[PDB]
Amino acid sequence: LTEEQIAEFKEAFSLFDKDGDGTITTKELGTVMRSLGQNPTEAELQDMINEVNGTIDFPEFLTMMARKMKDTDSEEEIREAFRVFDKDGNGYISAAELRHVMTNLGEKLTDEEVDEMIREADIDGQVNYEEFVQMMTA
Amino acid sequence: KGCSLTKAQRDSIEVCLLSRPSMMQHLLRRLVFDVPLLNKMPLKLLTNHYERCWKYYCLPGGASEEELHLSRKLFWGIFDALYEQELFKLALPCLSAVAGALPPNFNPQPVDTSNITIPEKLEYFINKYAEHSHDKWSMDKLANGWIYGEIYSDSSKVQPLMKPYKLLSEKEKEIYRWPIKESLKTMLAWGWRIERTREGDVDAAHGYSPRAIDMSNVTLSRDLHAMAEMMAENYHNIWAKKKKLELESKGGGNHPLLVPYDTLTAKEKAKDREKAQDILKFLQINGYAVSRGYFLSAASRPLCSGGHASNKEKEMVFCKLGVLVRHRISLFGNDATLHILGQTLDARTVMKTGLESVKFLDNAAEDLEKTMENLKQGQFTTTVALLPMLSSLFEHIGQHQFLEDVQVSCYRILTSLYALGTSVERQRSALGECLAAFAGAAFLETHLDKHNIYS
Repeated sequence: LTEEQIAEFKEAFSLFDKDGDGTITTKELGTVMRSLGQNPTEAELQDMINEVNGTIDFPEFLTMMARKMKDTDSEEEIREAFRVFDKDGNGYISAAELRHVMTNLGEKLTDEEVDEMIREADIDGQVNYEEFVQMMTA
Repeated sequence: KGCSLTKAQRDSIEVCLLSRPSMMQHLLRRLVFDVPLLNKMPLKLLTNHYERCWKYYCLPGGASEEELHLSRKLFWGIFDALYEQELFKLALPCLSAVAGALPPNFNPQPVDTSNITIPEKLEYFINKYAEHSHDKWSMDKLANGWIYGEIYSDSSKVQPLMKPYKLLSEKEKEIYRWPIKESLKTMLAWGWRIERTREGDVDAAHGYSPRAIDMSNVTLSRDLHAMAEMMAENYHNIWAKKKKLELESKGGGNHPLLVPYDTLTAKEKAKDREKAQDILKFLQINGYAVSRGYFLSAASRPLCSGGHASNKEKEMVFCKLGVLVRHRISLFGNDATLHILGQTLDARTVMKTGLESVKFLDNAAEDLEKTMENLKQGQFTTTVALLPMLSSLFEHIGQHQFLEDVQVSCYRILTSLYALGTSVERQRSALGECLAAFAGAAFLETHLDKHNIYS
């Protein structure tokens, strides 16, 4: 969710909203997502409808489309934050440089978390970050 | 329901992979029943669960062995119709190695019952058969010891229908003759005939006295019991339709026992089997023959080799995954290993020479693993080896004009030479001429192949 993304979501909703109470009708979900350019399977659409009387409205529409955006954000950002380092382009980070690129700011904790890295990361030693994805993202 | 269906699929796969293989055989019956509609995707997920059960029971377990061979044949025949097909095909390799480890909304379908009459030479037998069925029924009631009486009371040991054979009129016999006649018509309508053979054959109570011939010791043979099981399945389909025509006569839905046939208990099949074999056991008492009127995958390997020849003729026009599926099945058979094997080897050489000069892309990549598996099959198991060497030389001339297809053809020649030399040299002179032609101008790998696979 950004300036432009929340602006676009409110513009699409309020353009497909007519009466002026903040509630579009139920069959407008695929219409508003294909106006936003999204055409998933119908089961996900039915789950999103039943997650919302029969009046699909503002709040959790914002929240669900935030989730749909943050999935692609997770993929692109876990790509690019490791595209920062590892300058030959394979995803294989060495264990010493994993110690280097793990003790970042923000969190900056002690040998507990990097011990949690090195105890199970797969090390041959080059480490691919898919093991880190399947470990650290539960 | 996307994730709800995926969670049900994970529940089924985990509850089957945690379980021994007798219940897995019972569920593999339903997997073979569902395998006929593979070509939807979650029926193929049930097929992937069956593939997991086959990969678990390939060692000790790899009754229902003929069912597993039949399911392998039916899945191989349904998979040749047209991603998801690649998923079923990659599952098919371990299932084929398991079958080689063996080799080492319900809708009933009844028939019309009252449109073909009965010849009277069996109506001379109906007069004794209907008698004998009612005699065995009254004998089973004499096992309880019922006594004839007037007022129809089920507590005072009274049956008002215990009257002798002389006091039975026509329409008093017709109530029991109706399932008899409409079962004999379902036997005789399909084209089944029972011809002439040799001649044939505790305290009592009040009423009728049957000295019935004992129905507790009579047993047919395997195909005769298979015909009996077909008739019993027909009878249960008719009973299921008779209940389906009444559960929607009030205005409701259906009863949960409307399942596929292989998921009931034993008495519900055994009752219709007893009704089907009241005819057949008493035919065996009178001596009337009930007439009709592993190596399975080893046999299916030649038809699959003919299909592989057809796929090599017309696969590189989309059907590259169909060629790779047969290549992986041949690899699994190579991990599962005899003149039919020689015929399969000749058909595999035909499949190699069918698209020789056109060597779409992933099929050409997987053909190296298919040739290595064919060399393994040659290490696992008559003078056509000279003409096939010329066909391989033509394939090398079609593959050496072109990225590293020349080195791939040299590696395939080294694979054939490793298969042939582990257990005539005009084609060897042609290989030397090819080396002298295209060596000095990919080629070092061909030199390392040709300096070691010359034997």
